[PDB]
Amino acid sequence: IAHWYCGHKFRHRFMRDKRFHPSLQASHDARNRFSK
Amino acid sequence: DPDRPHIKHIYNQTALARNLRYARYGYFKRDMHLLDVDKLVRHARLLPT
Amino acid sequence: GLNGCVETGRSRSEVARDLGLSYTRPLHENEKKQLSHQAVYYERLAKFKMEQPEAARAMERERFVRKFSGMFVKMDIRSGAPDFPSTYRRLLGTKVVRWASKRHGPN
Amino acid sequence: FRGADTYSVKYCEQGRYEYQRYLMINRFPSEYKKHFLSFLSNIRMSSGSAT
Amino acid sequence: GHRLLHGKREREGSLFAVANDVKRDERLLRQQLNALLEEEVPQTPLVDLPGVERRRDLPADPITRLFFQHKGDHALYYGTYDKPLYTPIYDFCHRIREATEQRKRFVVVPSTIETRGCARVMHDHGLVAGFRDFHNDRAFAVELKYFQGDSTINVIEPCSYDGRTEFEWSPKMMRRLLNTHGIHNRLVVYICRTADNRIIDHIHAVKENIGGRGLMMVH
Amino acid sequence: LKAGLLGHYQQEAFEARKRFEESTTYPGPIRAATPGDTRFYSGSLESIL
Amino acid sequence: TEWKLSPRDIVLRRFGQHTKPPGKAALDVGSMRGSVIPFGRSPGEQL
Amino acid sequence: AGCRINLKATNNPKSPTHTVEGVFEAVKALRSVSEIAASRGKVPHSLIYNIYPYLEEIRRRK
Amino acid sequence: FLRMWFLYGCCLRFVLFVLCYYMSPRLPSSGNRRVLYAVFYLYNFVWMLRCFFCCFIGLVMSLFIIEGGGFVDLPGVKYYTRI
Amino acid sequence: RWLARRFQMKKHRIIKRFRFRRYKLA
Amino acid sequence: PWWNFQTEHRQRCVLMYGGARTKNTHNANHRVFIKKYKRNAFPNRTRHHWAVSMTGVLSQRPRRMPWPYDLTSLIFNQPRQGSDKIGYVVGTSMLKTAVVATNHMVYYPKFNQRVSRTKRFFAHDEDLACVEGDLVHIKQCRKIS
Amino acid sequence: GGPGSPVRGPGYYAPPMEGEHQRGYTAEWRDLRNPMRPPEFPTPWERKYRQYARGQHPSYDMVYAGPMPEIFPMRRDFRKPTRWDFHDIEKQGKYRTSGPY
RNA sequence: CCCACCAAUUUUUAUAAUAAAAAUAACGUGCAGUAAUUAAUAUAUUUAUAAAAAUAUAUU
RNA sequence: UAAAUUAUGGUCAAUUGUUAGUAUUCAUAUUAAUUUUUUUAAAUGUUUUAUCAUUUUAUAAAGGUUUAUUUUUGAAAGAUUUUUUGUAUAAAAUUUUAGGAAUAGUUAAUAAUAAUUUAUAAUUUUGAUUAGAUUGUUUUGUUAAUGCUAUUAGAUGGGUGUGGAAAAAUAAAAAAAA
Ligand SMILES: [Mg+2]
Ligand SMILES: [Mg+2]
Ligand SMILES: [Mg+2]
Ligand SMILES: [Mg+2]
Ligand SMILES: [Mg+2]
Repeated sequence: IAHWYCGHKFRHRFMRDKRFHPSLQASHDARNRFSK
Repeated sequence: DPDRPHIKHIYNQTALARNLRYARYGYFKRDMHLLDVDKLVRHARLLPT
Repeated sequence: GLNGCVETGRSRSEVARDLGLSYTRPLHENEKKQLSHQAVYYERLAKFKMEQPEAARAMERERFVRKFSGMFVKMDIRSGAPDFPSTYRRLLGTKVVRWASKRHGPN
Repeated sequence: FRGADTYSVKYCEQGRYEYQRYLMINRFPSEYKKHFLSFLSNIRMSSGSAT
Repeated sequence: GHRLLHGKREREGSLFAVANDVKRDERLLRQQLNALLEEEVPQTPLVDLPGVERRRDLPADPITRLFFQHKGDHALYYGTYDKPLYTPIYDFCHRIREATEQRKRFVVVPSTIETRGCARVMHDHGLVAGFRDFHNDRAFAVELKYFQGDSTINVIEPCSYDGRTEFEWSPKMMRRLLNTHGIHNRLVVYICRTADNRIIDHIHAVKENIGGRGLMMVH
Repeated sequence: LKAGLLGHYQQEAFEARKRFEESTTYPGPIRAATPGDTRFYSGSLESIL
Repeated sequence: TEWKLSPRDIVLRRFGQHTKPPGKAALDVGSMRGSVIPFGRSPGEQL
Repeated sequence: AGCRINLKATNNPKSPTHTVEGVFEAVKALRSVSEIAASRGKVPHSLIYNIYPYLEEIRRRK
Repeated sequence: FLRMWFLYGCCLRFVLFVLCYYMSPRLPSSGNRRVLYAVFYLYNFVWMLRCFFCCFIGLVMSLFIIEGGGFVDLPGVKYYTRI
Repeated sequence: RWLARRFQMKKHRIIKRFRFRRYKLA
Repeated sequence: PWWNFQTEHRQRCVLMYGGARTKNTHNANHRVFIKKYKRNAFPNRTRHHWAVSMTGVLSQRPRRMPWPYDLTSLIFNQPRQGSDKIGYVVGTSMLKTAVVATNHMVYYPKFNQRVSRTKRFFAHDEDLACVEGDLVHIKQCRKIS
Repeated sequence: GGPGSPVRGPGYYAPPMEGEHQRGYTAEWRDLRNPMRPPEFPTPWERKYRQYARGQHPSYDMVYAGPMPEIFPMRRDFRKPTRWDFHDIEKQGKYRTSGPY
């Protein structure tokens, strides 16, 4: 994982990849929970 | 205005703009002084007896 | 009349038309108005053109003048693109300000 | 790297045009009409001086 | 006049005898009704061997045909074991593992097509002693195999490790499974259902140059 | 649409076609009508010439 | 006899119906460090 | 042979005793081909060798 | 990778001296380590940082070249002047 | 543990600062 | 030796342009992001940019690619991709027009799974026979609007 | 690969397929790397080459006559610019080195 | 072993009369865990130059 | 609850080194790259003509484009003649941002080229529009890896309506009518 991508820690990159997950529930949660 | 809405689909099931919960009687208790009782009866959720 | 003809490519509407059938759902009042007002407007326009010659002539001349003087009369690729704001979205904002949006339909 | 490798004898024993599987290439009816007209025109092209 | 038969229950003509319930088990009731329909006038009864409804369904093996009898409609609803969120193969592997870790003699597992095919493959490779009530269409018993204390089965894992993802194996994948880790692997058995509803192992898959959807591995 | 139900739908379509043929049958031949023209053709638009 | 039902109240969830939604099961997806391969990353484990 | 050791889950990854214990446990949990063949009822040579007569050994005796 | 924030990806930085002073190292280490204030302009923006002054005190230097360090003794600085 | 205790202490300090701000507004 | 499709693609590249792009593009170059706005005051109401962003359509990680193998490919023999479709009518508000929502397959090689995405199309009905809820089969044609 | 690419599916594992797609992916599609037999001809052009569709070469007594591998210092890449090599296109590119050696 | 303010520099977000966090060997105040001096914890409320507690439940 | 059927009348093993192919060193990388003791070489006058003219000489302005941009064609090729000769443009899938919301010269129909009309129009939480970043579709690096990490396919409305076709005012190894 390139460090310049999506912040500086690994959880940021993990959540950014999770928001592109095929499963609708996981994508929706990953893109809405922190905005909540 | 629920009786004559100027928009379509008053309610929605989005993630950050859910307004169905904000239509129950508890929220209208605050403005019960100005409340229209017929409008409350026809458009409200979890109304008591 | 529910099936298209694979050999000729005709749709179910064409098949029903050729067979003399009729598959038309019950139309609402707005749909009936849509199908009925075309003749009314055509008759109105023809009556106006035959009743007021000077006004119709002036309007037609002005319309032709603006059409002929338009900057993009030539039918090149840019004019022949079905959706100019979407296809040539690079021009929007920086050069062309006519369209504030690059997308208007389901394409 | 791969200095000496061999292939199956079937490759050199095969006959010509014996590997072409029959595939159905379907087209639009308008494409069929266009292609048929083009082929008919090419066939009917006169043998004047260049054909 | 046409009544649509929606669902496998209605296609198979379930009585729905239980009031206001369609998902209730009915095999026992149907079996007892067939027993009643049986005749006790020379009236030869029917033997307890598992039967088939059509004479053409008898096994092609002459020895196996001795264990099957041609019963018209009483052949249905066979078996004593009942059905014991996850795939049937995942459940089968979990049951086999958790019973071979408890040193049990028999494990009741749900009898699906893939499950019984995998059971037959393991029996052929010698990982299972035998079977009980194998002709049952709901569940059957796998008899575990033990030698000098420890179990014959060491590790059994389904292909869908999470129980929700399926995989299609190409012939290249089958040949790689055969030559896994640089060695010829007839030791660890990979089982895949082909496109012809046929359950085989990687050895046969690479022999006949096909693939399939993987089910589980056991060694 | 889900592709896992294609086999079941094929079976149901076969059964429906067979029932149609068995019951409705065919009540006499029908004279063939001359096909018309289709507006919807493939490719780019053609000139009016 | 009588059905005094109201589709508007049923859709608008008047009287406060509850559906008991699923929890972490749908949300969890596992570690995505690598690709999803058959039999998982570590097929079989002994403790 | 090839050996891969992962001691991240342990509280102290830099533990030589953990390393040697894990390697020895992995070696202990290993079954030989002779033991596997004895348990299965098969010939050990008909498990790792590609000879076509061995194909009869993976079928059911009929 | 939050370290080397002021390098902006380059393996070295070109800075100019402004101030010089001393800071105590983290406990239990004791002393007065010398650190210099540096200023640099990148893309029309001025930036100020603090870097350890390990260069020899020879010529009167006005500019310095800054590289990464790694010594966890000084809280706040991670940049070191090339010799 | 002590992490949670410090978290609770910080929360309590924030709450009392907010109530002090409200009193100042009054 | 059997040469993979990469060899054929490189052959095509060498034919079209003298040689192939084998220059060792420095993938290890340190990409940087220099902020220009306030901590939370990014000039956009929808998405906020705060780091280096991925570029490219088919180079996005995780990978997404078309998956032709679906119900449409099982039923119809398409002369071209997406020539024939099957869907449900989801609107007849426009005169002589039927809106149809169809499904296609997107493949994720990293997770090894496929998903059904939805697309809307403006199908044409001449005699106004389509009603909302009709399962229809639609075909490509000339440009109508 | 889609346009201009004959690759039709992933080499080893794929998401589940249905019907003829599964049949092709598991049995019918071409498989160059298969060592036992080449991709079979359509009927009836397959029964007449039954004996020739086994293995690669019948010799099994081959004596390798090429250069010996360099064990040390075991160079990785050999991108020599040539002048008369007509197989430079195939030579260039990353290739897996797995053989008898 | 060991908590909060005060004192003392300073650092970031911010330039709004903002506001907030955090790093810090010797000060001055109050007394804070480690079966530990007091059943424990959590939520909510209240007082004092703003430390410590009190009050009221829930949990174990 | 089938109860131990009996010339045991053929034992003599295995190995001959021959193959159905992703295989894993926690990192110090006999991995890739930038960084120290300062790497070089080629140029700028297209030509022809019926002479203040006419004829032949058509994408590297780079900009800031994620539902996006896709195209040779009436010239040439080209042939003892039509009579112009001659269907180029259009679709489907894939499309970025820690702190996610509305968008709009708008959708369809039309006897309407160049819409005075009709409609309960269109886009979007399955992530739109605006704003930021970035030349889109197996080309680089690395690994046991369907992982991670690169990449100038150099592409488009007011400057002349010429031309078959604008791309037409830096260059970019190119033979242009004896
Ligand atoms: Mg960085
Ligand atoms: Mg932009
Ligand atoms: Mg697109
Ligand atoms: Mg010509
Ligand atoms: Mg988007």
